[PDB]
Amino acid sequence: SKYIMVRGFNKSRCQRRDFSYVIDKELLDNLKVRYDVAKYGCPLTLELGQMFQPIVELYDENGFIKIVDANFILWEIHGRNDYTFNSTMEQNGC
Amino acid sequence: NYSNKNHIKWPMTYAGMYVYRLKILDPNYSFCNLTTIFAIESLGMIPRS
Amino acid sequence: CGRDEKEYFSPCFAGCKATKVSQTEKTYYNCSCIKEGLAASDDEGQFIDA
Ligand SMILES: *[C@@H]1O[C@H](CO)[C@@H](O[C@@H]2O[C@H](CO)[C@@H](O[C@@H]3O[C@H](CO)[C@@H](O)[C@H](O)[C@@H]3O)[C@H](O)[C@H]2NC(C)=O)[C@H](O)[C@H]1NC(C)=O
Ligand SMILES: *[C@@H]1O[C@H](CO)[C@@H](O[C@@H]2O[C@H](CO)[C@@H](O)[C@H](O)[C@H]2NC(C)=O)[C@H](O)[C@H]1NC(C)=O
Repeated sequence: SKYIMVRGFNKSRCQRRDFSYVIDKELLDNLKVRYDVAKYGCPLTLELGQMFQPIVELYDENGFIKIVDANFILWEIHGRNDYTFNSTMEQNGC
Repeated sequence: NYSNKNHIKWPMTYAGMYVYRLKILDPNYSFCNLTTIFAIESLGMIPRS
Repeated sequence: CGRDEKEYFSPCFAGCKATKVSQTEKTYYNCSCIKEGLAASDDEGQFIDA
């Protein structure tokens, strides 16, 4: 009954619908992608210059207990290479 | 991770739609695999020459 | 115009069963006879429309 949720998202608080789109050459051919609110749930619109860090929150059965401080990895499901992380290895330290 | 300095960016050439999966990586944090899915829509516009 | 960049004639033939018109533009809603199209689309007071 304990899970994580990225801060600032509602499973069905907002409503829209089903969509279809085609993405080419940003992948890892032309594969059709179907977006449904049922699973992915909400769409956040980020401006041209905006950056985002998805801070995650730990939820117990009845409420959120703490903010996860552990390392987490992020990757879009379909397979692309265009997204990048602004910090480098040295700035983090390695 | 939280309190880290890194934020994911996207190209500014065009507006794009991505659906992301996130997974906790710390081996000694919890027993079964914590995972979530969200989505980000970008907004790059290319200027007229 | 649909969001697939495909050009549809007769904006009402696009299946748009609703149309909210703003001060500076005309837009059509519930556009049924459209094909999937609609990759990112957009709007504010309403969502998705041609
Ligand atoms: C990757 O991009 C983000 C921006 O979205 C950078 O986070 C921002 O980092 C700057 C400094 O590098 C912060 O500016 C200043 O931070 C000090 C910290 O004490 C604060 O006192 C100042 O008032 C000012 O805000 C900025 O706050 C921070 N962004 C947020 C939302 O807090 C990040 O540093 C970039 N990566 C690297 C490796 O720099
Ligand atoms: C046509 O568009 C309207 C809004 O632009 C949609 O509005 C819904 O209409 C139904 C009527 O069957 C109401 O029960 C809902 O409450 C309305 N929604 C909202 C948010 O008010 C309508 O769904 C669209 N038509 C179709 C067939 O989907």
